Amino acid sequence: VKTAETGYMSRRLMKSLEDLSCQYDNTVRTSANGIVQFTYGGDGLDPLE
Amino acid sequence: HYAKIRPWRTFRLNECVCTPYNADFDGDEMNLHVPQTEEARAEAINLMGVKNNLLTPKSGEPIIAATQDFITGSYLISHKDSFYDRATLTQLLSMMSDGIEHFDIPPPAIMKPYYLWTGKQVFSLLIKPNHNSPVVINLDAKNKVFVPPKSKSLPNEMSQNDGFVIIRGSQILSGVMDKSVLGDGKKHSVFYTILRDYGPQEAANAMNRMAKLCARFLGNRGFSIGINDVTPADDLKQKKEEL
Amino acid sequence: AGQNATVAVMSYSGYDIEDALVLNKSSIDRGFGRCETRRKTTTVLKRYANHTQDIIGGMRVDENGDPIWQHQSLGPDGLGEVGMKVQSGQIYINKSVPTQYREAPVIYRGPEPSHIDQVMMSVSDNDQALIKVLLRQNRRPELGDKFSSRHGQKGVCGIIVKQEDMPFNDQGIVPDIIMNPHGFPSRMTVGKMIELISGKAGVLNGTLEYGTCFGGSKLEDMSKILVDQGFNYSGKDMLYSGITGECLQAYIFFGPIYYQKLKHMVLDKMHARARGPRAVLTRQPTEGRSRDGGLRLGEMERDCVIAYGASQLLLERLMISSDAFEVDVCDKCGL
Amino acid sequence: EIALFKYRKARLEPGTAIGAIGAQSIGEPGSMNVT
Amino acid sequence: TLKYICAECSSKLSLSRTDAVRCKDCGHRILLKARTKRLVQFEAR
Amino acid sequence: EPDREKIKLLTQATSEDGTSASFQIVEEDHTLGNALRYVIMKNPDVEFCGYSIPHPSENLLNIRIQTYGETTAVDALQKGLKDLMDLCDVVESKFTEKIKSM
Amino acid sequence: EVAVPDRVAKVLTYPEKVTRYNRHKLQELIVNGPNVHPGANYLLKRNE
Amino acid sequence: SNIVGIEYNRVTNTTSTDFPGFSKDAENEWNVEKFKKDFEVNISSLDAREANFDLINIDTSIANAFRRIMISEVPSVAAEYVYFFNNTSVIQDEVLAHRIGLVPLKVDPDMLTWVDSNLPDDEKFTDENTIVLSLNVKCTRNPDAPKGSTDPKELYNNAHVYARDLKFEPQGRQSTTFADCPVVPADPDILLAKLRPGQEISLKAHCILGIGGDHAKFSPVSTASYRLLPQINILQPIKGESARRFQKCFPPGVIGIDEGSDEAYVKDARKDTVSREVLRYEEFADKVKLGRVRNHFIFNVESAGAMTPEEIFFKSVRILKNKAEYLKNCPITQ
Amino acid sequence: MIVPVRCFSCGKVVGDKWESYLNLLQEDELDEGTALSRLGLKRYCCRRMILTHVDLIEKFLRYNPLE
Ligand SMILES: [Zn+2]
Ligand SMILES: [Zn+2]
Ligand SMILES: [Zn+2]
Ligand SMILES: [Zn+2]
Repeated sequence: VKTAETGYMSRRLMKSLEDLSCQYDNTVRTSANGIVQFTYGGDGLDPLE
Repeated sequence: HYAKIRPWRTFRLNECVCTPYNADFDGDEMNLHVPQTEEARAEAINLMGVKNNLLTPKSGEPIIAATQDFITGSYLISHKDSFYDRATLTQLLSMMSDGIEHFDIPPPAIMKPYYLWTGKQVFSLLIKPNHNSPVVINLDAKNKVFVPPKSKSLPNEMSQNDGFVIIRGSQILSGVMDKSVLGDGKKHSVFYTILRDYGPQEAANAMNRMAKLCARFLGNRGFSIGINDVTPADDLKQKKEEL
Repeated sequence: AGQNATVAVMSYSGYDIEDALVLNKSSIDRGFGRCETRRKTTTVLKRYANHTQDIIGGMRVDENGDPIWQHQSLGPDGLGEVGMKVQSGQIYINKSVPTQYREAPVIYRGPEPSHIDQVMMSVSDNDQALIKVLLRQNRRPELGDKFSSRHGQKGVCGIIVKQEDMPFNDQGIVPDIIMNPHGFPSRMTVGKMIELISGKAGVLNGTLEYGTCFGGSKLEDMSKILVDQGFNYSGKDMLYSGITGECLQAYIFFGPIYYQKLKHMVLDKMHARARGPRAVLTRQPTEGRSRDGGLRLGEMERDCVIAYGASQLLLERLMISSDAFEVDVCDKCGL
Repeated sequence: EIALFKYRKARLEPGTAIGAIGAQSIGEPGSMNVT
Repeated sequence: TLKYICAECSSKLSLSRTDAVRCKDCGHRILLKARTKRLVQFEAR
Repeated sequence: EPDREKIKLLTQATSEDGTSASFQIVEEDHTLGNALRYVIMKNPDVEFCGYSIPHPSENLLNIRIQTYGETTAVDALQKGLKDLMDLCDVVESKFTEKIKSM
Repeated sequence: EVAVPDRVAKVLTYPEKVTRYNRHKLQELIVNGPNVHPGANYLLKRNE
Repeated sequence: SNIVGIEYNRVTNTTSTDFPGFSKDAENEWNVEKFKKDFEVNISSLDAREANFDLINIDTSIANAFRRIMISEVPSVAAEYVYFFNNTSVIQDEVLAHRIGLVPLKVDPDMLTWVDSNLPDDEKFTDENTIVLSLNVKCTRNPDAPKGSTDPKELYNNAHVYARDLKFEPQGRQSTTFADCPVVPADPDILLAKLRPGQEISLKAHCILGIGGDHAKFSPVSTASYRLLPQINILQPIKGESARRFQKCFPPGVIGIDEGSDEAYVKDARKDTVSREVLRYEEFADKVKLGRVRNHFIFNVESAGAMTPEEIFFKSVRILKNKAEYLKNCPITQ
Repeated sequence: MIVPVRCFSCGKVVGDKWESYLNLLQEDELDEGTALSRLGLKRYCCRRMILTHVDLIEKFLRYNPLE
């Protein structure tokens, strides 16, 4: 039951969060260029770094 | 990855890479895709490459690091009472290098009865083999099982069981090499510090040296599990049926 | 179903890390773990309502009385000869449907050859011919076959080692399998640590022992037989190193475990496709393994390469090399 | 020099699929009468 | 040549185009084709 | 008639003094590498010796020799090959002189 | 790196388009042909 | 110290420690005329199938090398290709061909040359590099059977086919060269197969020579192994009934007792399988220190039949010599 | 199905000691572990070759064509 709900969870969080990206404006925008975040995380920093 | 063409009928990844696939060698299979265009071949090796993906994006923590049996053979070298002479040391340094990489032998840890090198001087040559190597790391870390020192004034590395690793100038002055400093969870790993200071290749080279040594060492040192490991002593057997 | 392997529980070569097991080359040469596959192939020479019948063809010779390549293993009556080697393209039943005869023989399409061992010519209930041809294939442990003990510890063959490279005791015994000590603590199979001693003390005594549930032979007098000879009580021996000659610095838990070889073999699992047949509706590569192939890249790895931002791989791996289609749109209509 | 160079490295690069990355960071890993 | 060992009678009988699959003297209707007379090479590995 | 492909010199590993050298010897194994590595390491001038078989599906072996600055590492290889032949001349001698005395 | 079986490497190709720089290299892969591994399965001409 | 230290949980002091630069006193150089003074061979027993001898005062790099030659690289003759004519037995043909290539043969391998691979398949097998062995048996129902009738030796004529049914056809000049020593299978009662009436085996086998690293059927020994001798140091002597149970902790001939309760003395410390059963008793620990001499090797070399087990050792030293000789006379391709 | 010719872990020939193993047990009977040592199988890798050998050639040969 753990194998199903692991894949099912990020597969539905994907369908809302596919087309969000960090722009050269430093904002995070959608497909239709509507602002989600003026800067990512409030500091602009990258969790992998 | 980069393909390598070998005579059997099976895919052979390295064992430090089987942690992101969350796989083991028990009969499961994988899927190899060969890209076909120059743009799709260059995006795959640069963005999806192993050396660039040595950290998970979830937290920026190492995910490709030492697996289960490369932590054991590494602990058994840098254990406090491993002492090597020139014949054993330079053979052990040739295991990790394939007889190609050049080494500058430090003066030994012990001089007057014999000439002996601790096992912590061997891993300090796995990080930087000679003076031409650029990797000079300075980290400071607690192991998994950390027995603290006797008094609380002795700082951290005066610990019992030798459980606080301090590396100064890419050389190991204390502490064993374990999951805490070679595994896949901590931002004070040895491999993490080589990546964050010197780049993805130098962290990959030091990991390939540790994979080759610990795959030749441990079959010539010997490590094994028996029934006397699991058997309780007869003063546990009396004290169990009291509690 | 299995063989008693001599098993040294130790860490060796770094090719036995996570459930892989180290194997002996000279054991495989003598018949350790060597198996055999048999496969049936039925054709029914059906007769039709047109009073015309399927026929078995003949040997097709060329230039003198020797067969062509596809009829080398055929014999005079069109059904392949028993004992002959068929390989990847030859014909072993040469049947023909209809008086024209449209040649529709069977073709052995396997990646490895296989000897005909049994050809059976009979007639079923409704009075029509029934040929069953059995095909035999011998196969030995390769890198990638699954072995297991009887304790749920499945494992794959990771390396095959030359037998002067294996560790050896004072008597000279080398293991058939080397098993990693890291499969014991997380899995807690202590009943495998008692199978080895009861196996070892029993074979030194000459008696088969018992490991039945809630009972069986006892560890405290399997360790009585084992000191009686001059072995250690705990089953741990002092093995030498085959590579460097020296004493190993640990005592090696060493004795016979019963290993069984599973049907999941890497010869029947390795497959690969460049281009091949396509499904006539979707004009994508086909399904299944026993086709040419096609490995599905679906809905969850697409997610993975979006997260890398690799956009031309995603264009290539999904469209350019799966189903690309040069189409003519109209600009004013859009159809 | 070290600390400032680590700070420019740490900024989110443009073009990254930061929503796709965040959607796999969450769904992937595994008092009284509460859920 | 003579071929087609019977199933349980173990008799020997060649077959024409359209005789039968009957083992004549037995009546049993399974016929095993006998071993070839050709040489078969094996390596002893 | 020399054998041009038995032993090489891995030029990507050597120094320019010749005091360090790697040698790719083919068709050899642990039986000849470990015997050399004992004998070569018994020079007063050899400061590093260790072989390694880099992949088991390659019938091949890399020996590494680093000396101090008084002997080329080819000369320490060629010395240590001679002393290994001198060893087996002793072992052939005392083995036959105890068989035929029996 | 990943170790690929040389029976899979014979069937999984790469469309190497010839240039000035790999003209001599790809000629050796033609003459080796499909059945030895430093080789090649197909050839697609400039126009055919 | 050349004594390996055996303790209850670990083994200590296992490495060579005889090179210059082990200590400040840079001793133990090569000095082949000093190795010649130190080296010594003792011959314990010598059979037509099994040698037992010591190699004293050498390194385990050299001693393991001699063991690895004898197992893997000393050549011998074994059947390689089998050509079946009419195998109608239950054992499959590739199984029976594996049972026939695995029997030993009494060919001397110095009477044959190595076969080739990069030559055509017609002039491949000359009479100097092959040996043709044929098996040809036919199982018939014995009419003169006793009416109890269960043991298949008096039920059928040739119900079992053994290895001494492998006859020898001398090809070419082998009817004069092998006129003195015919090829017999060195263990002639190897049960190859067993039959029932109607079933029949006929074949020829071609027997080339190879080494043990190719297939295990070419390995000349049944096991060539060594061991170091155990030394048993009875510190702080043991007497009385404690010496009676100190005797029992070893194999029986190893340790004697002189006059009942004077002391326990070690009698034949060669004889013990090291099982360190003394170290699990806390009474004798501090009153014994058992070890193992790293210089002193004890070879046991038992043959498969083809050649005498001291010629296996003499060839194996000669092979390791010719490896260092070949490599010294090869040019180093810079 | 029939006895292996050699021990797997040594290569000691054990195929000639199955016909003689059954005679030591059937007549002049021994307790299966001194009948092994009398045949000269010291190593336990070689004792397990014929002790745990189940002989299936005798049962397979009951089902042939009578021929
Ligand atoms: Zn339109
Ligand atoms: Zn019949
Ligand atoms: Zn065998
Ligand atoms: Zn054996």
